Amino acid sequence: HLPNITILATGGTIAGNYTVGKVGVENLVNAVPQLKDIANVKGEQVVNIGSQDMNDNVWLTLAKKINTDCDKTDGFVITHGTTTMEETAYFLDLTVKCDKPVVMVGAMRPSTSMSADGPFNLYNAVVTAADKASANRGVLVVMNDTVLDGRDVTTTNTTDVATFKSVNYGPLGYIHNGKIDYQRTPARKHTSDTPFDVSKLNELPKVGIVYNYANASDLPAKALVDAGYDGIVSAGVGNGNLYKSVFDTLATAAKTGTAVVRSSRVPTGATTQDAEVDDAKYGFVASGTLNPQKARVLLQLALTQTKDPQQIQQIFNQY
Amino acid sequence: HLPNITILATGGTIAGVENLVNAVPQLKDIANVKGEQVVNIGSQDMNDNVWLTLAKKINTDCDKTDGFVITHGTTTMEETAYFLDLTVKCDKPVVMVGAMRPSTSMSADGPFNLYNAVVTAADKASANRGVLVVMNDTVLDGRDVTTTNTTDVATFKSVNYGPLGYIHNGKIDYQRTPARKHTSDTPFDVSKLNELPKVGIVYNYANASDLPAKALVDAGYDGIVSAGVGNGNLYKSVFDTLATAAKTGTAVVRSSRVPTGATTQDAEVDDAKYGFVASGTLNPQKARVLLQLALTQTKDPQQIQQIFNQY
Amino acid sequence: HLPNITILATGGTIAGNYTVGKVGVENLVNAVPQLKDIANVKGEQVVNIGSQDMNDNVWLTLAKKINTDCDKTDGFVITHGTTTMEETAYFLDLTVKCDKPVVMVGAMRPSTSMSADGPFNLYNAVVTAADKASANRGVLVVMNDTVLDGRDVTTTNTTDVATFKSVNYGPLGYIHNGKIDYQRTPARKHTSDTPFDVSKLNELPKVGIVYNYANASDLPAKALVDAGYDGIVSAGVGNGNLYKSVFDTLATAAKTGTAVVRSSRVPTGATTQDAEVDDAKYGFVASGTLNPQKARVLLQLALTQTKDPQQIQQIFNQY
Amino acid sequence: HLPNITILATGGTIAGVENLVNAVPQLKDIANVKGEQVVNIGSQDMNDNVWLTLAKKINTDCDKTDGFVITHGTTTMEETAYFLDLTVKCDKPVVMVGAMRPSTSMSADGPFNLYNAVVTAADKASANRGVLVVMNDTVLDGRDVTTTNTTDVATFKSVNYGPLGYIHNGKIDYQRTPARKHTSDTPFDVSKLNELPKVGIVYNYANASDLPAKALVDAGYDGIVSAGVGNGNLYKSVFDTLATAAKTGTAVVRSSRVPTGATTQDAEVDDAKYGFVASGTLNPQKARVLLQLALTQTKDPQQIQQIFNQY
Repeated sequence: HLPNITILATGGTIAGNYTVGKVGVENLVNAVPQLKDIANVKGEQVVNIGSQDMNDNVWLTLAKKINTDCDKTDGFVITHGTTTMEETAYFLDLTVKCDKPVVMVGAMRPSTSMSADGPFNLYNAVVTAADKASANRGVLVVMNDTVLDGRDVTTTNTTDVATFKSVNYGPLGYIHNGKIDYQRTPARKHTSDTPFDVSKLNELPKVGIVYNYANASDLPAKALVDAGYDGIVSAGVGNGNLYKSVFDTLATAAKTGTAVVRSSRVPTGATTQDAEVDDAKYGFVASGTLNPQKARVLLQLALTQTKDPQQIQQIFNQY
Repeated sequence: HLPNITILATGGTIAGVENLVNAVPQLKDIANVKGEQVVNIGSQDMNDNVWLTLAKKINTDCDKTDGFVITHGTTTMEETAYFLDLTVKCDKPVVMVGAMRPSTSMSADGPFNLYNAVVTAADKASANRGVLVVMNDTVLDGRDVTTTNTTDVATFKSVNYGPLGYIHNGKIDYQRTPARKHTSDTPFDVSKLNELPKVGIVYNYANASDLPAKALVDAGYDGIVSAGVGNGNLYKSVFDTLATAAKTGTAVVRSSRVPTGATTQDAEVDDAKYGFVASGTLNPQKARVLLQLALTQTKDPQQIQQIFNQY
Repeated sequence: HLPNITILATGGTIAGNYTVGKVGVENLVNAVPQLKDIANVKGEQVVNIGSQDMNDNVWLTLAKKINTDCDKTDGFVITHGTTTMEETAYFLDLTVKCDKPVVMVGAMRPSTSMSADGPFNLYNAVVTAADKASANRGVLVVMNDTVLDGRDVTTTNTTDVATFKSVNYGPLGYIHNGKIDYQRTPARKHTSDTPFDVSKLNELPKVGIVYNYANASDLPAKALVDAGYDGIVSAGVGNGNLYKSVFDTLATAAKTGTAVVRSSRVPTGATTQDAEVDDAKYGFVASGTLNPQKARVLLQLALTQTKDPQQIQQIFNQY
Repeated sequence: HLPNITILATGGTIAGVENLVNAVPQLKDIANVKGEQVVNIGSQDMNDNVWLTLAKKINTDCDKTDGFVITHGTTTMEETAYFLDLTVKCDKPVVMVGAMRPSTSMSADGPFNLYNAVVTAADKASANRGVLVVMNDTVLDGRDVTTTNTTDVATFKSVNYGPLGYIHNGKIDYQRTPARKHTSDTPFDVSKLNELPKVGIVYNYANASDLPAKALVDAGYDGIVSAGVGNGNLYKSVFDTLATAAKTGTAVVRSSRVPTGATTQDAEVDDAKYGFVASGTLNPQKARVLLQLALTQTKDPQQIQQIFNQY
């Protein structure tokens, strides 16, 4: 008996003698007949968008579908574009309550290009979803023969088939000849150990990201404050620092109850609480190792529970 | 005889500026150091005014010294290094240096960094390489150098093309030099400018608001740099507002939030259809430097894209 | 009350108004008076050698001393040269039975040089040895503000103060302002979960390393076989491959009961069992992620339990 | 008209050699490919005889083609690339390529690697850079290129000085070129040699046996490369036996088992007192290439160390 694995597709096909149908995920399965060696695969095309256009409603749709269909399968593989996979994967790492593996996969080369990375990445996502040892590690990304945790994983290069890395705390396991040697699991709470429950949510709190650089304008921060955003994530310089005019808009905003999270445009290392910035004085939250797009994911979900900066900081210390 | 080395400080000391030879006595063995305090700001508050001051200062003082060492906070040091890399016309060593640890803290990195930066500014071999950043025993070009970690002393890396040379026992083995045109091979001349074109940066992510991009278009900004997803792609509502900016007087440069790799021309977005420029390896803060200086010379996106291809 | 931390020194001082004494470790403590903020520190100079001359008898001395003095302290810091720290740290990761933290520290710059990395590295090793959360993670290396596991940790650069990295599975935690956020623990068995017991050993089985390259001579492998070595670790090309003449000497040797372990001169990734080499046919063992110097450490200890290639392979899969 | 490109295979096919244009039809759009099978060996069995054959072949055939692509197994590709980098005197592109995945395996990397290698061999811009290795969309110099992972398609990296250019949509943006002397700027001429000096490699570690080093001294080897601990240091009993070799007719090069960084002269070991040469950034297998070729010209350790300083 092989395990039953569902593939939920969000866009185009990452692999491509069969008749091509109307349905992307049906073509993908025919493209990779070796999947029959390892799994009973059923595909469902949940949505069809470019990853660059990923959004809150696809996240709510995905988490509810995994949580509803948990008992009907032994594991899930999600096909997803590479551009925002690290954001979906963390959203699902916080909101999926299903105890069986959830594995995200993508591809850096077109399925029709020479040396397409899609086929074998899918094969490896299936292996990983089928492995009993994959369970209870949170939501995973499988890319380039490597199992990565949904919180740490990020894209490091604009084109490399090896771009996906857990830049801070390393990967969970490597995949050789259909076998995984797992040597790590994320300590941070995930999945059924988080308080986040998206089951009845129709929308997510509005959270925007502003960038910090030399001579930064305050107009982007001002624009999000004027629209009454619930929160704002600062892509800070070095250890979460802010240009003067940006600092002063987000300081005012935190005083009117905007949640403000200091992250960093620097690609590795933590933005650490009251180091460079008196977070205590301003009502701000330090993101830790979460990059700006990841700190947005957690801040949205934090604002479903609480508006309190001190409560939001303890969430940023435990998830 | 030892080289004459001018230390320009931009903020706090990294070991004030007239005391650095006492603070690092070993400087006395490799150069005649003079110190000037050009400005005093935290690097997180770095601005066009400081850049304009630093370039005019070096360009004017080229004849008075054999080499410059600029002390600078780490947060925006990669921005200032590229601005000077394009605007400096002195072909003596200009070496930027800072410290990841406070001067008064245990195992402070500033003293040896300063020492190594003076070594680099005193080396003949350093001439004609462009503006350099010396951190953690390494010589890096101003175009490719960026900080990779929020706290690590080893943060500064040329993440796409690698370093120019490693420094060992006060000696540099240089094995590389930037091909991109720099200093006196660029047409950017800032001698008479008192302001720089307005260029802002917007972030791409899931469900990104168009409100930042729009805020910059309503302000009449001269340029907008997109920190795109993957290879310079744009969230739908962000793309819509930048497609309108680029037809309306706003040069639009696609860069990436991805910390390594080029945003390539016509690959992910039809740049020709939209009037957009691809940044290549320039991350967004670096793309902002080159876009400001391009817009002192041209608002034509075909000519801005030629500049993005040569510097 | 501050914790009681013992520093065991093996060589010179990594930090240096006090009178300098005869005893290296007494000078080190006076060099770093801030240690009094975090610990009651007692130093013992166990041996005084250069790390390049590290050897089996210092390993047996260190493991027995930690195991004997476990109840007398709350944690151990070992000062050690950088050149072979990654070998000592794994030997001690397999043989220490003490349940309190054991932390190795070193320095890439002379204590007398500008910007000496020693002082603050020692401070951080002490922090890490004093942290209750450090317990049950195996033997650790603390370098450049980073807690690394004794199995994965290796030196990556001949001079960089940041050289120490867990190249395959990432670090265990980062150290900011005297506080560690631990996000990983090694899955591989260590310390009190290994069967290795050095308590009554006077010596270790003889295990040598040979290098593989183009046109490699067999004379180094032959030389270890003639001296009757218990085992030989191959520093293989790519995935553990061997030059012809080296292959043929180690094949013969495994047939006369030499244990042969295929590692790789490649600095990251596993040498994987029957991939490139028919380990089954030759009686050879694949090292996994263990580099040649680390595979030597485990192979020595494997040969205290067993000479059987299949038993040695299961040890290489679990430690 | 398209460039004439000669593919020299050294073993199995990476997509036989006359069929590669059918196996990767898209080659037809960028070059006129001819294929020759020079040798057939696994790269783990690479030897001096193969090296001598490859150098003589390229040097002789320089006038018959516009560019060479050498297909080679990954295990020792960094050794062959540096040997040719020092011995080739053709100043047309010589590009080495291989594959981390079998030709018949899923998502095989060989076809695109081959395609990219031909792009690199066809590019004018590639000339005068030395012998190159193209893997995973990247152009790397033969001196610094090494494999960093036992299985990763992205394994090949210039780990000290970085790549020369990235390949995008069949186009190379070159931003770097090796300063170390290569090809027709080296004095190494292998046209008349039928063997190479005997150089062996020994490993340093805790409690290292002197028996390997001694085995090579008793065989009368011309050279021994130490893979040292840290910055080229030697285990006591290894040091003793190499101190005796260097006074007895055995050139001794200190390198490191550490996968990045230079072994620096006179830093950790008194090289002058002992007759030793420091390898710099050359890892031990690379140091072995340069030591063999140094010993075709000189057994003087002061002159061998000058060679280790220029190539």
